[PDB]
Amino acid sequence: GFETLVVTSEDGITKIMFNRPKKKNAINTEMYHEIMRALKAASKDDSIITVLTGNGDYYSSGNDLTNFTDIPPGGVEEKAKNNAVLLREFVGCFIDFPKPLIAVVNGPAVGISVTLLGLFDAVYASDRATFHTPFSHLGQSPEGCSSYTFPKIMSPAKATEMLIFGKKLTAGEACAQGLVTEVFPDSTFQKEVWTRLKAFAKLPPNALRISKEVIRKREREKLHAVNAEECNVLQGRWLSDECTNAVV
Amino acid sequence: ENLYFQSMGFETLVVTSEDGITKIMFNRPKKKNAINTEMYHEIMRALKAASKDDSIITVLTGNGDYYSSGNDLTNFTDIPPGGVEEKAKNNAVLLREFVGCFIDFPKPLIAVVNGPAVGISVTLLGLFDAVYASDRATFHTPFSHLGQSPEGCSSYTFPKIMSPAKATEMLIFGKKLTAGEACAQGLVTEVFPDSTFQKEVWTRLKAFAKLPPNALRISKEVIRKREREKLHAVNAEECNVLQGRWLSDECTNAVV
Amino acid sequence: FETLVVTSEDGITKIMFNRPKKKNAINTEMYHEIMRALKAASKDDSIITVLTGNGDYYSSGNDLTNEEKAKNNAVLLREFVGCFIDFPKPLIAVVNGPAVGISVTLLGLFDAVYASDRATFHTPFSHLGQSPEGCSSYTFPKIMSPAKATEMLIFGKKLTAGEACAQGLVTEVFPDSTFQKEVWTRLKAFAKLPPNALRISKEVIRKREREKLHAVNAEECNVLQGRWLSDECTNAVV
Ligand SMILES: [Cl-]
Ligand SMILES: [Cl-]
Ligand SMILES: [Cl-]
Repeated sequence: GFETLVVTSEDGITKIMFNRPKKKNAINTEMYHEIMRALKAASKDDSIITVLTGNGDYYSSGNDLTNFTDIPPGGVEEKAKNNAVLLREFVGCFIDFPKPLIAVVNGPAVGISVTLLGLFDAVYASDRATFHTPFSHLGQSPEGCSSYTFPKIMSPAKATEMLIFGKKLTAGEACAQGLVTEVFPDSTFQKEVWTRLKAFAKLPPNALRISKEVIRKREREKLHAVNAEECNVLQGRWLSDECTNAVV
Repeated sequence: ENLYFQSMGFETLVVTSEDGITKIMFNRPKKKNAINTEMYHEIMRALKAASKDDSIITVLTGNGDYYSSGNDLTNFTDIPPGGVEEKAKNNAVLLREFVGCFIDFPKPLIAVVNGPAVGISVTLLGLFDAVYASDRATFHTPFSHLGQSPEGCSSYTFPKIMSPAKATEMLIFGKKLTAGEACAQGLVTEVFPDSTFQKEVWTRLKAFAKLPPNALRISKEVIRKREREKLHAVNAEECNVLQGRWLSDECTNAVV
Repeated sequence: FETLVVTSEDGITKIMFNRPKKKNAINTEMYHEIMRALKAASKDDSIITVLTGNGDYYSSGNDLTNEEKAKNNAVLLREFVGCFIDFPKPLIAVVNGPAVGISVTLLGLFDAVYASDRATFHTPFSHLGQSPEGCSSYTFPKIMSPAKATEMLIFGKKLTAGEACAQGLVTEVFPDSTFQKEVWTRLKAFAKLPPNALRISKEVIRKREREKLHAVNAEECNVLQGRWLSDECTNAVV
């Protein structure tokens, strides 16, 4: 039983739903932990496929900034390391996920919830979805392996505008630039998507798991290495002059 | 060894060389150019020949309405005295050797896709230098439907070429693409209307052949050399995995 | 600067090719001046750095008014390219018009690239009996896809800005009349962003790739030095 997610599994599909609609599905410390437990569970269950999606109008507003409790006794420094270790571990869960992993993007997405899409196997989006990684505005560096994946996926010219200059994309833009697999009209979104997924689940289980493994195994060591770099850099930025300023 | 004069004769292929262009055509139109065991061998000999001849450029293309229906499933003779196990190793070794011929081909290599393409015939496009398609061409790699894993180096090339989000739908979930879709996703260089296809393409290729031969060969060599070791590794991994799949519960089932 | 105009304003260093009479062709001096200009912009107080051409042209590429000669040019080219590999701040191309040769290939190392609709991109190395450079042998296949990079690098096709944008070289295209306006507005905004964040973001993206790119550059230059001494290259130059 989870406090920030709703996890179901049926028809060979495990469905992980973000469930803090009141906060636009902001990811707080607890949800970081719960999403890992959930993914650990889905990796071992009898699902063919695993899906992430958001409850309500938002996919996710990304990392919850109420995580500025700042209360740890060891002040910013302890907090920054702890967050960095947590972030590393969290991203690693996506790098290692052995079964097909699919994002059903119901609405706007932000931050870590967008950068992790670079590690998904497919990504289906409503037309009222948008994609935004404004790390620079907050005096921060990129994460979720996006420093590596996004230039390869989008081309460097297009990735820059999004990661460095913090541009916001529409779903059509994100689909054209290779983040998003396909876009559907919002009124028919859920229907068209789940139909498609129900079909995919009827395909030969081990062929799907093994196909992905052949695609992903050789790249995981690189991605882990990117993740580690990204998180050390970020731990610095969190201690920074500019980051502190920028958050306001 | 394998020098030939104007044209080399084969049972499943037509191989000509003219205007500094060697042209390898699949010739089992009756079977939608399905690639049987013999054609695997013949395509290798043909490539070995084109690598050594005086062509500037090399082309693959199909005879008739199809580019290729991919691997011929009449290759379910199953007759080898050693059963499925011997058959599965033998096919793995062959596939490895075959794919490697594409990895190592030293001159510009171009696919002229006259019509539908399937399976190994599509995955190898990730190793071509250019790929020109008729609008009635389609591209399909349904390995999962057959309980199989990816090959042709597509496990590595297709995510880099198409982006993971787009490669997945084609390799894992077996979607079929139109030539417009394949062009947009980077597999295909360009699409032409079917009625003017042959004309526009061969004009373009006759021009390219007039370019400085060694510049072309060396340009490609600079682009390709550093990546061959990796591709050969991918190919080996893919074929070991596939050998397992061919022995599988699911694959056997899925084929029927 | 004899061949360039270098200004720095609003946290933006702007390096303009200035040989409009020669379609901004890049001669032996400009190679050196561009290096000094970058070394400067890397150290100054600009947030961003921009290249652009004066007049109608971005650059006609290496000025053909240019054994000892072939090694010297190889060493220079290697050193020049490296300056683009190593540039630590955001680096942006404002392509006012036609671009050619080295001036295009380097775009693979830029962070963003904005183009007027009367810009075109052309790398006809094969026509001149030459091999690729600017790290394009590595970057262009990855950016465009092998099937699209080949037609441009090996077969020397010329692209429109729309085509280049679709294939990933170019960030965006603007109508020529509004080009300068729209771009500089956009750049002025970017400059207002947190300076260190921007620098460090790029550093995280680029650092791990630099060693590779430098190796590519070296390999490209040794090959090219051979081509410069070639049967075919001499001929082709006519
Ligand atoms: Cl965190
Ligand atoms: Cl086979
Ligand atoms: Cl030079």
